[PDB]
Amino acid sequence: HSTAETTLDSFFSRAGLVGEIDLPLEGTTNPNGYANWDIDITGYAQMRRKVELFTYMRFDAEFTFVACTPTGQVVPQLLQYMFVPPGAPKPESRESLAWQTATNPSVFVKLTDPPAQVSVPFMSPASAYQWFYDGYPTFGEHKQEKDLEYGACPNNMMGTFSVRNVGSSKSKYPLVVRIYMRMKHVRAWIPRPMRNQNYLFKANPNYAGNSIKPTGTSRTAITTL
Amino acid sequence: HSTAETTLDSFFSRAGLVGEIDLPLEGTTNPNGYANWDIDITGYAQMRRKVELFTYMRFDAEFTFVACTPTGQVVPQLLQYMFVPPGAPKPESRESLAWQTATNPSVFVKLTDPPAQVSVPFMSPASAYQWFYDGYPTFGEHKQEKDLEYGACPNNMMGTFSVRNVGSSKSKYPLVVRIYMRMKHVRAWIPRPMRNQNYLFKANPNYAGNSIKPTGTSRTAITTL
Amino acid sequence: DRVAQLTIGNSTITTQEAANIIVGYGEWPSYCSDDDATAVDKPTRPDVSVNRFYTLDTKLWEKSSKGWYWKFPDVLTETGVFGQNAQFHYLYRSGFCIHVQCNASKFHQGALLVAILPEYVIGTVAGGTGTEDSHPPYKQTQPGADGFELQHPYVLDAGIPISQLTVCPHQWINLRTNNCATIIVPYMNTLPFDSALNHCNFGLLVVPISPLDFDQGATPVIPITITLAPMCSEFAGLRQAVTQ
Amino acid sequence: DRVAQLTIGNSTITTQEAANIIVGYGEWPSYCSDDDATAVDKPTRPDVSVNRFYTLDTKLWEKSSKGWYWKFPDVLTETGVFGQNAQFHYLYRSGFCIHVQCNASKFHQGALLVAILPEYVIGTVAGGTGTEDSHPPYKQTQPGADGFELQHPYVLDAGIPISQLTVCPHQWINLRTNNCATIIVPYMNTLPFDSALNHCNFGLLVVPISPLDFDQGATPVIPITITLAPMCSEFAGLRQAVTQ
Amino acid sequence: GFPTEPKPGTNQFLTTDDGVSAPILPNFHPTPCIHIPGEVRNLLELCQVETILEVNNVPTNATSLMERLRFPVSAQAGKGELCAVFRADPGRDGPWQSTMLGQLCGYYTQWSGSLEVTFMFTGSFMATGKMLIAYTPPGGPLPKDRATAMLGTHVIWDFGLQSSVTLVIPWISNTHYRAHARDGVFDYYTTGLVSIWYQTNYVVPIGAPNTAYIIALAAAQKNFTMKLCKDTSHILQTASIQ
Amino acid sequence: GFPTEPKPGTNQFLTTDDGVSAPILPNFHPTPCIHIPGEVRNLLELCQVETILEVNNVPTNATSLMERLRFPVSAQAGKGELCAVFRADPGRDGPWQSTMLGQLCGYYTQWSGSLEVTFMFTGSFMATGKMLIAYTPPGGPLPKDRATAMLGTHVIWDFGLQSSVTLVIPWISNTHYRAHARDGVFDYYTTGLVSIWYQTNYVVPIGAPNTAYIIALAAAQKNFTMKLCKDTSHILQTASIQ
Amino acid sequence: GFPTEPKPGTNQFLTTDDGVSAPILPNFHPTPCIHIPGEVRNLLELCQV
Repeated sequence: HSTAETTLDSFFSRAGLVGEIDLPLEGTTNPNGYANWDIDITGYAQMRRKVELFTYMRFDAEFTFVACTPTGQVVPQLLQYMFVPPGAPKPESRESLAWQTATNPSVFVKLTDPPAQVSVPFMSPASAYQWFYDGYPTFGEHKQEKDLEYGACPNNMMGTFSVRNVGSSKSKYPLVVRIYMRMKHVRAWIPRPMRNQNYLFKANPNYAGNSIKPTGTSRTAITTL
Repeated sequence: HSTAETTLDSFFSRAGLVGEIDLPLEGTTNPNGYANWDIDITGYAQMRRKVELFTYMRFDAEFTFVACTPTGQVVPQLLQYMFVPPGAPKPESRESLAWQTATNPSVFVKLTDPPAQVSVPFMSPASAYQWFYDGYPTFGEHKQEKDLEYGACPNNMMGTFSVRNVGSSKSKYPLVVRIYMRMKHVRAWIPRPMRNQNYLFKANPNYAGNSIKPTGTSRTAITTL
Repeated sequence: DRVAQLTIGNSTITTQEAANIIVGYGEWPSYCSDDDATAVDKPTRPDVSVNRFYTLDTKLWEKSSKGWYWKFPDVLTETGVFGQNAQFHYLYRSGFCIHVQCNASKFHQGALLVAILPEYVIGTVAGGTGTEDSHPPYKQTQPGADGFELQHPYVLDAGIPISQLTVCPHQWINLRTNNCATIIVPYMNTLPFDSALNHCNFGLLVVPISPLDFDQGATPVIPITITLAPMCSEFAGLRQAVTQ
Repeated sequence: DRVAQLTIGNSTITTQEAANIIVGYGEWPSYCSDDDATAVDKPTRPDVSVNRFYTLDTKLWEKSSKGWYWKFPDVLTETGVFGQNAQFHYLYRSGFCIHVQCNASKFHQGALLVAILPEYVIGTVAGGTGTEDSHPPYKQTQPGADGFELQHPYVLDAGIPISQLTVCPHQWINLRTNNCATIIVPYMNTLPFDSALNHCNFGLLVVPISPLDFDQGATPVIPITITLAPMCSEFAGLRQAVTQ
Repeated sequence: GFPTEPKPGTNQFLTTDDGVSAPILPNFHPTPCIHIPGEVRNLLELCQVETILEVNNVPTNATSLMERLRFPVSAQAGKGELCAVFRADPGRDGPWQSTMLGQLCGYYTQWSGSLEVTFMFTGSFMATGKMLIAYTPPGGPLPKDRATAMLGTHVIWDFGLQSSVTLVIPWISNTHYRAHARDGVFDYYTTGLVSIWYQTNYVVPIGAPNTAYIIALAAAQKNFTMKLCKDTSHILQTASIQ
Repeated sequence: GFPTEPKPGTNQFLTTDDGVSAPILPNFHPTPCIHIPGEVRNLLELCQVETILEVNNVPTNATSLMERLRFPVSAQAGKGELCAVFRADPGRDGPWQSTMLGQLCGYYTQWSGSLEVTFMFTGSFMATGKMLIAYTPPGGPLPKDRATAMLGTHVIWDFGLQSSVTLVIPWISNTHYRAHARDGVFDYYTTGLVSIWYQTNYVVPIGAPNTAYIIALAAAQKNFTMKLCKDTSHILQTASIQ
Repeated sequence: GFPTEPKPGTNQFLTTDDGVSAPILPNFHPTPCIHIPGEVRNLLELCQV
């Protein structure tokens, strides 16, 4: 019996949803034809629980962007995706000058074309990404107001992902962009207990203290099935 | 730690905006369905500042033409791009005879096709392009009226880039063509101080004498951060 | 094999009821390679003055105790010459030899799980309901030498099962078998050096899985003492002493 | 190493407080290859009559001086046999040995930055506001042997920082150390030959970075003299003498 | 151009397809990989590490959760009384859910191999006793008494200096692999039942506690294997994670 | 034709993608490349060339810009007075912005390596003096006095025939690379502080100036490296360039 | 099919592009080339007359 399907690559090299961006016509969520998604794969439970089985992880990845309207309808619209590394100017509008991408990598696709796919390397200044960082990013007094920074490691903050309608006028259709990630060439260190409770937030392991459920199923008596 | 990302090719081999052509329906800017862009990568600050770090530069390039309407909308329109080397007849209208391209290189694309891309060699009669030419192109008296020619080197004037609606009637849509340039096989000589002030014009290093700002940030005292 | 002696620096530990020695992840502490390093300044390797056994506070094992934990670079930052170097230098690096000791009698019973959990991040009960994004105070994330007591050991105060804590370098102190646990930990971090003040490489957990018990008349005070020694300590980036 | 002698042609320069010699871009002047050339006519290589030291005007260093500059092929076009050849021939080519000299006393102080800036294009203040596209007059772009004074040395009258001017072949004259600067420049241009009248291959900049100072009583007149010698001069394309 | 002919499957996005994708950063070079302790190469490395088995999965009270980690043993009446019972099924709802093995199983449809359960006695040094841990292969109903349980695979455990004993649940299956067993039809893949009985009795002197606890730790053997990845039965999330 | 299947990324225009493009001029041959002096092969060649460091970045006046290029030193009271201070951070707003190194850094997200600052005394030949240039690694607050500054990396400079002295700011970091340091969280990547103090005093005879200036020149060492290209923080343009 | 990705310049007709084109007459063989006087190989041959 082969042990090949339990290698790290077999386990993690499967694309899963990690991001979802909305570009509606009318609303309070990115209604100006552009959006800035903070790159963080910690927003969805399935993908998150798997990677959080290990403390550190080094890997290249393959990102696929599936775009369409909220009904799943494919529309003849041209979009522009741009990777904005930390420090680069984040677009403030659909006609922002930042869309010139003289140096940032950008992808131009129509929703009628098959989902855009691209390869990304391991771009952390650390030797691996940390799903858990037990510490603070800066020195000084750590008062109540700044406890927001506990567990925040900049070595995991890879930047922003920006999207827009390639134009100067409002789009004729409402859009949605789902982001999938497939890990390749994976190295992993230090396994940990698997998530036990429901996830509540992105930057931390908070759990609902009043709804602490058992790891699994329960029964009436220990002497009866 | 590798020193590969600081080679000239790594630094310059990144496409950036160097030209922008408008083909509106009604207006005073190329309203007859055609345009003649004078090939000069000195019209945009980002790309210009980088190359002006060196005095001389020899390189091949890859030009990409991204076309669409002013709203970013992709329209079913057929365009014709033509490279008109200096000396060749520049088109005077959409139906000009020059569009026969019996010898000039031309590209026919629809806005629905992916952006046209093409390779260009080093076509200067000099051994390299000069971002700076401290002299005049012709002999004779150099009076006030002709100071317009100071710093103008013909070895950098590669010709014109012409665009048109492949037709004999007005187009049904307003168009815009953005030109991107990626340098390849780069050689560079004699580094210079990097642009300090805002750019004002193309053919020269003029700066606003009343708004001469410091190279960088300032502070209150030299003994305090 | 039941008896052992650990000598390092000018300190020696003895034991006659040990249960072998665990070497975390099968690796002995070592100094930083010339190719794994970045800081260009020559580090200080004080040796014998810092690589020795330091005995921290003692805890009392009660029939109702939940368990305690200690963050490691931390527990020593205000003790001996190790602490001074950790305060004067920006960068620190080192492994540890942890020796938890607790003895009773042939009539007492109970079992302690002694484990090492790298990057032991503490979570909060989130106001009970789970709607309040509260965070653990400095006094709890870095308790110092006095350690800190677990409020919800079942989830290690971090939403993870203690039943799986054995995937980490650990050892048990079963009173009917041994009276101490010895674990040797190498330097573990994603960086060759790091701050001994802002970062805690791992946490030491001592938790009663099988409650302490005995009949009235047998001595009721059963202490648990923690002794630990740095190994292959290196410091760099000298400046003035910083407490935090 | 502090003493030196430069002999070329029928001229000799002496110095007892030098600071070595700089060879621009690590290359000595040389003649044009048979594969780098295009002009088919046989060139003239007058040698000793043109490759010698010519001493141009002297400038006075004041406690308030801003700095001066000289365009090079130019400074010599109306002097000696070099000038005659530069006027009679269309094409010219050559390197230069520039020796800037300025002495004071052990009680004077100050520092001059002597640098070579290839293709030194001059800009204007654009009418102050920056809305007027004005251009530098012939008298300023090609000042001749009298050189020209900088109005805004900080930006080298060309919108570029002088603080970075050291990426060019340069040398300093620090009165407490040396009393002269020697720089040897090879022929630099994108063409094998060019006009000595229309084009100026480079510019010589002499700028006070540390102001001259001394106590009243010490001689107040501190001159800065420029001496320069062409090297490997070649001319071609003979015709009548042209001044400009 | 070169004559081609796209087939079905064109443009589809298969989650598990392992293909090539355009790189976003040309000539980018990742941070060197330092040496880090505890590197994992295969998940089976984790399935062999023993983790606490919640045999006493009865208490659900808020304050009594820590006691599911161990079960009691005490002085009896000497008639081979039953102590505890549990299914040997790894990927089934029950005691094994608290183990790392049980958790990793949740990610695979099928498994194969022997399992092992180590029982550690945490009584006092003066406490003595002998237990009979029995494993009843499939088909055998929960043994009513010790005389029935002892007819299957078992081990008589004697408390002493060596605090623990290991019950090996040998791989005794009809099929090469077992899918996760559930109630109903999939009970076809049941592994069997484990039951602890008093071989003799828990004996103790005056002055020593009359009740002690046992902690069960479970893991897999070297011949254990898993195949066909799937998602765990549970998703730890109710509403969007903020 | 040959069965193909386009993947995501199709038709996208990635600015940094290094691919092939159709040539516009068939059989075209470029002008031969003559030999030209001063050819650059790598930008690190420029990071090692010293350029004037504006330590005295105080004057903003129109007529006083040239004096940011040098700072004063003069006869004191002999109590180890402070002369000047500045952050050693290369890609941070401040003195280093006037240097070529600081400018090239602006084009890269991260850097690594030792830096060096050479101080040239431009006083008179008769002027004497000893200074103490100190470098305070991270965490160390701006030293209040010389007795505190001397506890870090430093060099006592003696004025003499050799006009200059070099303070080497050794690479003392926790991380292999440093991203540009800014106020706030990214102050994590600060390099430290440099401060010049009077070791003894600026002494001079009668007839010689009581005030002289020092010019600081800065560059990188041979172990300096940069990675991850980005655009400089500033764009020298306000409106369209005509 | 084999994964491809068309780049800019697709469909354009460059007058001077030297590529391959489908032949209209399969197995067609041209009339043999007799020997003819005054054959030119390079235009520079004419610039010298």
